[PDB]
Amino acid sequence: DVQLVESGGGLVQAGGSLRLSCTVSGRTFSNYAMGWFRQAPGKEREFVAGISWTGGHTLYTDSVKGRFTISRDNAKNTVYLQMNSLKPEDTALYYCAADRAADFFAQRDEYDYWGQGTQVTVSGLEVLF
Amino acid sequence: SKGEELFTGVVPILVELDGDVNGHKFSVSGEGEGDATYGKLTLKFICTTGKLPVPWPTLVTTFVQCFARYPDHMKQHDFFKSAMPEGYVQERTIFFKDDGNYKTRAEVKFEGDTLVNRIELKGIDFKEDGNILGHKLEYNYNSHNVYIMADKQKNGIKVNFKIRHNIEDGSVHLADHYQQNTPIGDGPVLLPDNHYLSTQSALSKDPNEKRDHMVLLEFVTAAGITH
Ligand SMILES: [K+]
Ligand code: NA
Repeated sequence: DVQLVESGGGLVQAGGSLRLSCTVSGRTFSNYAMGWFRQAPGKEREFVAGISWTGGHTLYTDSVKGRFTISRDNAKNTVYLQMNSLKPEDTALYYCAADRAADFFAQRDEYDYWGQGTQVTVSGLEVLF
Repeated sequence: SKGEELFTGVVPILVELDGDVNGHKFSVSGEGEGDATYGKLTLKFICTTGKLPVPWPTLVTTFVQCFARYPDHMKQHDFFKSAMPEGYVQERTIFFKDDGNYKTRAEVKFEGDTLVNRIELKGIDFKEDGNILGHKLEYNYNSHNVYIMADKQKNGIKVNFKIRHNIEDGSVHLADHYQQNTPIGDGPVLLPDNHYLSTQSALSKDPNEKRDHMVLLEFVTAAGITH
């Protein structure tokens, strides 16, 4: 039905920032509640951020509260995840997810549609002074 | 289609409201015209029972989204015009934060060549010295986005939005709106994809008019789907 393509991933140093994007193709983007999940090798997918179809209600997992911002452009088929103050523990494959919205709120689970993911690597390298 | 065709020019409007808030009964009559080609509405309301017991800005949303301008690429998502001339029923609950609530039921339909909005309003749990019954609202209005979704299970739409009412002490009073619209005629209709109405409202007075009154100008354009 709908296809999700993530981008904006890469390598950055701890304390750096990255902006992920997820582009939605197919059915009408404003019909979908959007979410970001992340996965470390062998571990489960964990919810990161979710946004209502309207953009007016957002949810965040505790460990990213006040560093990550999810937002969307309903006229441009895109959801963004602004990730500031990145820490090594944020290293993961990041997935975009989508679900036909039942109401005006964001959701933490029960997403039907999934992207393949964009890799985010936060280096913990410390300079030797 | 045939419904949309009824809105190609300037259409006369009549509005009638019967209201009761905290036991204070009142009635309002309005007249004006709408031009959906531009998304423009102009109305004048008179409280025909004396002094309005609530501030006029609290009734702006209650006082015809069939006059929204739908861009060409979104016209297939205009529930309101399709339901005409038979019309639709609009129901709301409006929660004034830390105060009382309005419940409204309106029928919006054509009577002849005139679009009519007939409304009944009941309001309860208001504070006698709060912002509403105490008349602490500025006589003004801000811009809002009216978020619309299809409600397939009820052959209609459900709508949500939050009005920001400026208060005379510089604060803001939020009014949460929960709305449903259902066709009056029977038969399943085509329902829209999620979108919104960009709504702008300007309130003014006629300086020679001595009765309690509001002059309302609205500009309404649908948005939120890709162009
Ligand atoms: K404002
Ligand atoms: Na689901």
